Amino acid sequence: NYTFIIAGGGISGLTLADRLTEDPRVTVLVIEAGPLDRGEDGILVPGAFSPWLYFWPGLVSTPQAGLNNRTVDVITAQVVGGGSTINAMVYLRGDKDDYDSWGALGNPGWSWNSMLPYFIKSETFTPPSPELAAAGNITWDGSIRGRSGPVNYSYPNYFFPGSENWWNAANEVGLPPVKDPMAGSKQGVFWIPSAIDARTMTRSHARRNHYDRVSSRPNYHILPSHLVSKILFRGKQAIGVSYIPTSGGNTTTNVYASKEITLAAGGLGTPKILQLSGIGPRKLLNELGIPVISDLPGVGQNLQDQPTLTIPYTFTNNVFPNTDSLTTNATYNAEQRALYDSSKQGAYTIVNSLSTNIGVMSLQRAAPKSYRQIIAAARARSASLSLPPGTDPAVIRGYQAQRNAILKQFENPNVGVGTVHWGTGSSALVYHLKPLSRGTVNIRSTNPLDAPEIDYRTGTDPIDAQVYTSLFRKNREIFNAPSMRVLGPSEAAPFGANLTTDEEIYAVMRELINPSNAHQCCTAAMMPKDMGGVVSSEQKVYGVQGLRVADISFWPFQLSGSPMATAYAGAERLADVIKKEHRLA
Ligand SMILES: Cc1cc2c(cc1C)N(C[C@H](O)[C@H](O)[C@H](O)COP(=O)(O)OP(=O)(O)OC[C@H]1O[C@@H](n3cnc4c(N)ncnc43)[C@H](O)[C@@H]1O)c1[nH]c(=O)[nH]c(=O)c1N2
Ligand SMILES: *[C@@H]1O[C@H](CO)[C@@H](O[C@@H]2O[C@H](CO)[C@@H](O)[C@H](O)[C@H]2NC(C)=O)[C@H](O)[C@H]1NC(C)=O
Ligand SMILES: *[C@@H]1O[C@H](CO)[C@@H](O)[C@H](O)[C@H]1NC(C)=O
Ligand SMILES: *[C@@H]1O[C@H](CO)[C@@H](O)[C@H](O)[C@H]1NC(C)=O
Ligand SMILES: *[C@@H]1O[C@H](CO)[C@@H](O)[C@H](O)[C@H]1NC(C)=O
Ligand SMILES: *[C@@H]1O[C@H](CO)[C@@H](O)[C@H](O)[C@H]1NC(C)=O
Ligand SMILES: *[C@@H]1O[C@H](CO)[C@@H](O)[C@H](O)[C@H]1NC(C)=O
Ligand SMILES: O=[N+]([O-])c1ccc(O)c(O)c1
Ligand SMILES: O=[N+]([O-])c1ccc(O)c(O)c1
Ligand SMILES: [Cl-]
Ligand SMILES: [Mg+2]
Ligand SMILES: [Mg+2]
Ligand code: NA
Repeated sequence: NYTFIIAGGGISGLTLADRLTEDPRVTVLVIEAGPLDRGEDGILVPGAFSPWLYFWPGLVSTPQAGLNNRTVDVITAQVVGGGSTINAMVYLRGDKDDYDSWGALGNPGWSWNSMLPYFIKSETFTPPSPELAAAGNITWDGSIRGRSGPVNYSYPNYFFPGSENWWNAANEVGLPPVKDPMAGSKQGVFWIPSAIDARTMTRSHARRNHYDRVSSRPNYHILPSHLVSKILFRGKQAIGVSYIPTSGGNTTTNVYASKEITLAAGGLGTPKILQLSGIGPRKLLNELGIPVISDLPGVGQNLQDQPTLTIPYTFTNNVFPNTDSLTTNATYNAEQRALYDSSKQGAYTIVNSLSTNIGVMSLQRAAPKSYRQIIAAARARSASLSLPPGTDPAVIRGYQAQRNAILKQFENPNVGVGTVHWGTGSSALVYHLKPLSRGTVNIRSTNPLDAPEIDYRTGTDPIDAQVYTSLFRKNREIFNAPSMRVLGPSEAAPFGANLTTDEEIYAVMRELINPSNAHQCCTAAMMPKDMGGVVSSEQKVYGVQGLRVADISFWPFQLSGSPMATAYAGAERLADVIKKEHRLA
């Protein structure tokens, strides 16, 4: 046996396994669906970024009712290190009220104040060079960035010149410099912190910082290329798991834990292990003939992501060099790669197609003249309208509680709802951080090799389009500001300056929005059971003992931010919670 078995070796699972194995008396087995990465340049080198190397195969959405019935490929990691291995390295905390809100949903011990020590513990920030900080407008608050923890983060050591035009344009249209977007607010523009190790200018993924770093430990066991197919019980006690080869061989093996089973299989993997195990909605489990261990209608409910929109541009006078120079100028690409290979300088320190700065805005900052109208529409509409009729009443109550917290965020000048970015080339990116829409992920069968049904339900809540349209218009203000007009931008078809009404704009958005930035969360939510929750404030699955959810399945709702930094910090916090209960070193 092992002391603990962890299902999924992604950000959350490896962070937890690392910390638990600090006690030599504690053995851990991490069972991970994907292989070890091979240190490929497409993983390690930012400018070579190749995320597709380790996408989970064979996942497709249902037709998306809110997006013209489009079906999309579903993107999530299948590799040791999980999303950290293949993500764009964007390393950002949420805003204070995100965590305060999770606490106010009925989770004692959850707040910005309680998370801050764990954000700090998680990481080591390496400052940029002083000349780059001065030239680039890179600022930070050293008091609230970690100095000693395992996740390395820093910045690229270069910026494209057009990033300057964009920064000044953003400032011209009400997005001011942010001193530190890690300080619990991020209203305006700032350099993107990147999960890079500055001594080599390579990715600091969880494979490295929470496994390789500590892989001399004989008590830290890993089994790549295997799937946890079921949790095993003695009565209501979780005692073990079954696992199978990911490649589908007709072999099944049982392994047992003396203390706990931890699920860390991600937003799209954790609910499937629970449902196959008899933990889930009795309607679904009864339909499939799965005996019910714990009737929890929230399992697989409440799916969220953070939609994206790519806006195409042409320019009469774009500045050289820019991100597209890497793809259209072989000489420039070769010279920048040679530069990186020699002295680790230049464009290859930036994740491919990204720039170095970004903007985040509250609803009132996006829509100063109309945000009250959006809030009124959202306040007027019954929460139940966002979910199908016959949704479990506990799931509706939890959704209503989330919705009320998000409407307070809409009123808050210090909580973000959307992002604007320009890579310096042919497209801009606009992200919707705070959707009110909610989706599902449900097993289709008892076959552990079968993909679940994944329905994002993007744009089913009509408030989302109102918010997203406002974010689009703010992006258009940046491109129209004096500092950007000198580059001669114009929106390209199917967008265009000739689309002036909300209806004209959103009709194109409905055809182009991607439901996902691979930020899937919230499908095993941490809320009271009578609110459709799956886990307690201690991340224990209701109705069974010895079973927790560590991955971002547990989140109630999305952050003003991207998930990675909080995925690390939340697993740092859970490690301490488990150590305290079991009196570990
Ligand atoms: C391409 C891409 C791009 C981005 C991002 C993701 C991806 C895929 N993200 C999102 C972020 O990386 C993600 O939200 C976190 O990795 C989630 O961490 P978890 O621990 O919840 O799951 P994570 O996905 O890290 O790990 C879950 C693991 O479980 C495994 N698994 C699933 N089912 C299993 C089973 N039954 N048995 C065994 N193993 C199983 C999977 O193979 C996977 O490795 C991101 N975030 C951000 O902040 N900045 C960014 O730049 C980006 N960009
Ligand atoms: C990545 O973070 C780690 C953790 O803070 C840094 O590791 C320290 O590195 C210094 C110098 O090599 C050592 O003196 C310390 O003993 C290390 N501390 C730990 C606890 O490992 C590492 O330096 C970081 N990377 C960069 C670029 O700073
Ligand atoms: C999507 O499909 C449904 C039937 O499943 C249909 O009623 C609806 O009109 C379609 N939506 C669009 C935008 O075509
Ligand atoms: C930095 O900010 C200053 C002051 O607004 C501005 O003049 C300058 O162009 C900015 N540079 C970059 C690279 O953002
Ligand atoms: C797997 O092996 C068992 C035991 O031999 C057998 O009964 C079953 O048919 C096999 N299943 C498949 C999918 O081949
Ligand atoms: C291509 O890049 C090189 C190397 O930086 C530069 O000298 C040249 O002018 C570029 N060519 C074009 C057409 O931009
Ligand atoms: C509107 O502009 C778009 C984008 O350039 C172009 O496709 C289209 O021809 C324009 N529409 C009309 C009516 O000219
Ligand atoms: O969710 N998606 O659709 C994504 C997210 C990130 C990616 O790099 C990608 O190629 C697709
Ligand atoms: O700046 N932010 O807050 C961001 C940046 C990137 C993201 O993908 C995100 O979801 C939020
Ligand atoms: Cl491997
Ligand atoms: Mg220095
Ligand atoms: Mg300055
Ligand atoms: Na430098």
